Amino acid sequence: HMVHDSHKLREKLSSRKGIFVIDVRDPGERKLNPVPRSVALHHHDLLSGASCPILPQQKSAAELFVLASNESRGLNSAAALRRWGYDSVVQVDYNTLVEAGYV
Amino acid sequence: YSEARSNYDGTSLPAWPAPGKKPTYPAALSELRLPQPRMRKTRTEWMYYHGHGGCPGKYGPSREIADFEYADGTPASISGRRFAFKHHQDHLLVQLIRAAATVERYDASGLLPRIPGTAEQRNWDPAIPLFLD
Amino acid sequence: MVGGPRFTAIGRPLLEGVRVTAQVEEQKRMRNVVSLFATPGRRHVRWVDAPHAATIIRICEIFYSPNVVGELDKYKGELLETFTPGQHTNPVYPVDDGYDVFRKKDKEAMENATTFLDLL
Amino acid sequence: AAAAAAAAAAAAAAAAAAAAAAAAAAAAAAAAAAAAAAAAAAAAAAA
Amino acid sequence: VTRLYTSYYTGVLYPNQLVQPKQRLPAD
Amino acid sequence: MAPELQLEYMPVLFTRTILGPQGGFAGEERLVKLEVARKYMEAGHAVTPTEELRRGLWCYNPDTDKYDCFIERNEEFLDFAARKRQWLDVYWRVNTGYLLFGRQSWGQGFLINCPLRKRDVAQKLWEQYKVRIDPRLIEFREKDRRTGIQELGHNWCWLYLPGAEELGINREVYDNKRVKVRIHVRKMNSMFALY
Amino acid sequence: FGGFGMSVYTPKKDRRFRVQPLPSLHANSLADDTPLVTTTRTLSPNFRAFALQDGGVFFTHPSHEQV
Amino acid sequence: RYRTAWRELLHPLPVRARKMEWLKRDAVEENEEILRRPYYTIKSYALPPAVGRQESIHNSNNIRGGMHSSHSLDLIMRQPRRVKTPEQLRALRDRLRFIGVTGPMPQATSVSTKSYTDTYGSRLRPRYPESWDTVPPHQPSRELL
Amino acid sequence: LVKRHKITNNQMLLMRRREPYKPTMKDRQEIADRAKLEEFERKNADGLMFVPEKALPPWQKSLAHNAKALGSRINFRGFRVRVADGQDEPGFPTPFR
Amino acid sequence: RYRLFHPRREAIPMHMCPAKTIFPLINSNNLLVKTRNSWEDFTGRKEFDEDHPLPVVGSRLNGRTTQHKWNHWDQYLNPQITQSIKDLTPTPEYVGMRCGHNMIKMGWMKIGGSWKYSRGYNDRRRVRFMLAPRVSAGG
Amino acid sequence: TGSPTHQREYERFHHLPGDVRTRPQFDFTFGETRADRVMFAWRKRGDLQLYQ
Amino acid sequence: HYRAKLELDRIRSMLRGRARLERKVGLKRLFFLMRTQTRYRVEQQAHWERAIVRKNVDSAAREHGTGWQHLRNELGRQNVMLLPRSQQLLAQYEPLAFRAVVELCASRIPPPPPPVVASVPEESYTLWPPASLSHPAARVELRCGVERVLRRGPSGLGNNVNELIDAWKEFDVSP
Amino acid sequence: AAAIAPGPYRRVGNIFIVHCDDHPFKHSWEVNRMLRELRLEFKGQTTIVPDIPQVRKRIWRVRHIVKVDVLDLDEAKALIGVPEHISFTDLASQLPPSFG
RNA sequence: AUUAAUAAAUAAAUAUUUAUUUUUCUUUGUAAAUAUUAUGAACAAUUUAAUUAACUAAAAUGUUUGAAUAUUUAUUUUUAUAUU
Repeated sequence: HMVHDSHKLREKLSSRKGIFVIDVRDPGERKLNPVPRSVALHHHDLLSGASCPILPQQKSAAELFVLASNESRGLNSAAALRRWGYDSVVQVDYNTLVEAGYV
Repeated sequence: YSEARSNYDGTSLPAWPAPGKKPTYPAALSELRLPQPRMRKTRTEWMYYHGHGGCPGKYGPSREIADFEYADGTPASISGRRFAFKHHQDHLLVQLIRAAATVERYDASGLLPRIPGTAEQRNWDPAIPLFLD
Repeated sequence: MVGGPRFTAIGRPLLEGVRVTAQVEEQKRMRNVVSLFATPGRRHVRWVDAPHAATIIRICEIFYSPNVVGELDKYKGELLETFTPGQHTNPVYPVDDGYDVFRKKDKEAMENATTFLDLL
Repeated sequence: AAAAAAAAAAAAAAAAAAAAAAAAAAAAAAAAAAAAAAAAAAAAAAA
Repeated sequence: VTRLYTSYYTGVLYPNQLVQPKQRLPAD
Repeated sequence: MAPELQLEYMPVLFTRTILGPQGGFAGEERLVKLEVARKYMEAGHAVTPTEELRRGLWCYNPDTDKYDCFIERNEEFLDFAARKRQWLDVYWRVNTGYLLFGRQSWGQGFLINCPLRKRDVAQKLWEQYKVRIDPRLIEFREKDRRTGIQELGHNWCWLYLPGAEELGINREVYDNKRVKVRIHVRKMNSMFALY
Repeated sequence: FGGFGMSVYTPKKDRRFRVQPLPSLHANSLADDTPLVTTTRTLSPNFRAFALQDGGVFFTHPSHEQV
Repeated sequence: RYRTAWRELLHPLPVRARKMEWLKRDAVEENEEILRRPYYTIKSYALPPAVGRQESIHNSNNIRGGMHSSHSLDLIMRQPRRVKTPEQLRALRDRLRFIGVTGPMPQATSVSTKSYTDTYGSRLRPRYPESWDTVPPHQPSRELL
Repeated sequence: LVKRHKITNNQMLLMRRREPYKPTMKDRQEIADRAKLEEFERKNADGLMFVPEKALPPWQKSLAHNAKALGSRINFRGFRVRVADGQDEPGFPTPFR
Repeated sequence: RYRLFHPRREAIPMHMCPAKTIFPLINSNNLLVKTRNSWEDFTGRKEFDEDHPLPVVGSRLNGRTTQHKWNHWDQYLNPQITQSIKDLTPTPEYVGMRCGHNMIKMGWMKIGGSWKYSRGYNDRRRVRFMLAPRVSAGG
Repeated sequence: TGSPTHQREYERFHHLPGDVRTRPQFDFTFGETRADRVMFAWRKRGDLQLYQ
Repeated sequence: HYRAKLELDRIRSMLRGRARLERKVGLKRLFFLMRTQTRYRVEQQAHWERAIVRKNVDSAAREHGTGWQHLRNELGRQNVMLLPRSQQLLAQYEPLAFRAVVELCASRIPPPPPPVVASVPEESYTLWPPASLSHPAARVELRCGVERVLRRGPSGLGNNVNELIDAWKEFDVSP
Repeated sequence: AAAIAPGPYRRVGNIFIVHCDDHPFKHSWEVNRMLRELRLEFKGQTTIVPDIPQVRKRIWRVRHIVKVDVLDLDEAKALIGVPEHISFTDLASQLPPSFG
């Protein structure tokens, strides 16, 4: 759920040094507020397992972030990731990402 | 003279390992997903594993290698049934290629649903989660 | 398979380096088999003659030119680096131990008769 | 032939899809009533 | 019935399969 | 939500709890078909929504058997009522049904070749009643603890429903901790009978 | 077996030659490396086995006269 | 206990037949799982195709203990893909050449280079060596349509 | 008698119906009736066209022509003979009416 | 066991029929297809060498063959062969005098037998207006 | 499927379910031949008793 | 109705007494015999013969310590394609060969690996032209074909793979 | 690297090898019609079909007569032994339309 | 298949001859002309839902423990391969 912004900024900067953001949003909204370093998926794909190979192999060592406009959609994506074996999942929004500077 | 091929190209997997090394062995147990029952492979299953389509005379060297040859090396003629078998193999290849092409075309057009199964399977099997949204 | 009075080579499934050559003596039809198909109901009778076409072939020569990799252990799947014709690659020992009281005991000679070496 | 084949396909689909129908007391199919999904006492683990 | 030929099918013998001897130029 | 659907439906506030597919929980505002909506409204089980009713509504308390329990229709109350009604709906669907099974029994026989399992019972429950449950909840009788159902005709098992103590369904049902799933095994056509 | 509905039809007894049953093992049978067969007799050590490049096994054994 | 003994007596099929029925049920369950699997999968160009399999549990249970018929296929999937980038894929695709296509073919590479069809025509084919080992296509007139 | 057929495998011996993928007789009748009803409804989707005199069946064309014969020889608009064999009234407006 | 659990990729092995069989030049970025379209397209056996001709072994399709009787095309092309009344044959549309019996429910049956299931045939061998009015006396 | 020394008579009806698959409690074969010819009798399953 | 009158009167000499003397009785008996023999051949003869072969192989296996069951399973595992008739023939006429096969089955010798799948060489992915010569994949395939040619038998073409591959230069004429 | 695959993503489908294991003619005509749609008429017949909703519906309908094996497009391409850059669409376009 | 009897698209089954390349992943026997057409069920229950086979070989189908023994409660022993 929602968390502070400075902590997320510092974590994303000096922890990952890669891509760990999965964006589950409509194409129109994604184009309106795009994020270059976040990979765009669909919550149905996450829940079905089409994204299994792209997702990181090291479940424990991989902490993921989910970018969505709907809290229910973000929770569904987190549930899909946890079902596939990714418990370290957090939710972020475009406003938080912009304030952090990840955009 | 004699011939012994398991692959079209004639290549074969290394059968004899290096001296003093523990050799690899096949999976004697059947390919059943569940741990039980713990059944050993049948003779027909071994034939399938080794390449023959369950029977000695269906696929493999016993079906693909000519049964005779002239002493001076001249090969044998193309029997009608030999041509029919070659056509059957080409038909299997064509089926595979056409199925793959159909899947690719459906993917390109966007018809492959993101949901795992059809409506009937989804409402029959609880194992498929709910994709409502 | 190939073999002789002193050796036997098997194919899994086939072999290589085997020259089996024959001569096609005849191209004929074997004895006819008569299949008479009829049913008590319908007044229809079918008379099929199957003379099984065959080729009679006389084998003229058999030769073998195997390419051996090395000695192969039986009781273990490993293949030996060194071949010792003077020692059995897999020694064998008798069964009787005395623990099995109700064991069908054969004559002692057969029960423990040692075997020679077939390479010296 | 097209109409007959389409009718046969539709009949097969109708007779093979709805294997079982929800009990009329719970919901009358003929009255258009339908039963939603109750996932209260459910689980997420792949059992 | 209708045949799908999903399984191996032996080609039917037909007169067009006769082994035609190739024309050879005369010896003279 | 379409205009025609809204025309053939009508919003209504449920004074008490009705477990039917067209029912609801106390204080629920729902779009219900005109026929059953009028039925409930005339029976006194529902009323047309209004601002005052939405802010607060009177309901039926079985202790006095009168529509004299005033309650505010806030978000937390709505969530709790939805959960309680979902529990009661699962209980009622299980209790007021007859779980059909189509299995193979070679010849005439007296029981089925492949015994039913908790997974099979759960799948049939989902197929018929559209209820998802952990198979571990389903528990067979003493006669069927070791080899499953393994018998034709009328059979039943137990379905445990946790959370009844929290939600307060002590006196609203026969037993709040158990539900009797009543099953009926039968020989059916080849297409319907798998396994 | 057969239920009440099925009509009894006494079949002709199978007067064929059945292969005798063999000893059964629970561990060796289920092991993948160890084969079902357990043969070890007096003349077993004289059947030397060699590998072949094609994949076959070349067996050196004593002659009929020697046996 | 009494009803348990009664049920034990009331067995329609022998034990072997019951085992076969159980195996049939297992096959049905396996088919259900296969159909439950997703329609497609999102794959990366660089990663080996074998990454992220639904059969990992069975593979670990069986293959790692003993070889399977698909050992070569598994090795190929384990090995990384040989087409690293879309640019490389496009380069190879451009290099690819189609011969049986109906339309025309470029010839700017070399004027002196002629196509086999142009040199000999459509109705004429090489006298392929007709032998058991090497069987050529027959009746190109039939092949056409 | 029963139509015997040349077999290609023991599966054909075990087979009872020559075309297993074909509906039984009653299902065939049901499917044929449904298909005919659908075709009829598709034909009647448009109204009942009032065909002219020349397009009537052979047993109405001549009667109508004889009924209106005098008007044909003496040309004046507004002459209609109310014959009995003509096409029946549909009962609703149609594009062709 | 008749319940074998083996992959169907094993059930249908593609080891000795790889893609190169139909696309021989595929490995060299050349997509040329040489596929044996159908068993119907089989011109027949052909000798590989002149020194090993195929044997002329009689088959029942080419051995069980009768002498050629001049047909209408042959007699029209070369009238010299129309040497007999036998050669003067009728139109080819004339199969011949009818054989067998056109039984009602079974079609044409051979004269041999199988008469038990045919009674309508014999019945035929042994050989509404009331509701409509009369428009005039003469009709 | 065989002589009495290999297949007892009550085992003939082994394809049917019920008590017939259990060994009868009373055998009247060795002693004498009863007039009614009943050779086997099962344990009373209530007031009912089965005879062969 | 057709009956094998002329065909069976010929062999009517093979019966006894009334059948051999009177045409009708002999023809009826011969027709019945032919039909029964056809039925037996098409529905029981193979079963009986293969049961006999099974029993012979089983007896040989028992004498060698094994049995038909384990022998069949291990033959399947080792990929030795000997039909039961061939196994019986080998056991009866080549006891040493049959014992060698049994020893192979008994031994912990790794069974042959499964057939390999066609492998695409890196030359196929190699670009051609880079930006008179031969495609590297085609050259590799030609080398494999020449190797198969040489290894099929002791042909006199020579064992020099490079010399064989450079054969066309022999027929080429320098301008 | 414990992170999502950093590169362009390609969708890959599946192919079903369907093998008939029970006599199709012993079932109802709907099952036989579905099997024929899958191109199956006798026991022991194997067919290769695309992974599409219609094929999945048919296989679900006849799942008690059919044993299914899955092959991703990558696995099928490796099985047939063709370069990864070539496309099954290209192969289909090249192969003749009057094959069988 | 089956409607006697005023303006209603169509009886079906079998046989004979004959007709129509309509697109969708696969698959699919539709139509017309003509000949013939008593091989015959009474109740109950439920329901707008439940005798065929070309030859050779191959071939996967198949008597105790909610009691017993004992004495004035204690004892007892509760997977495969393979064959049409």
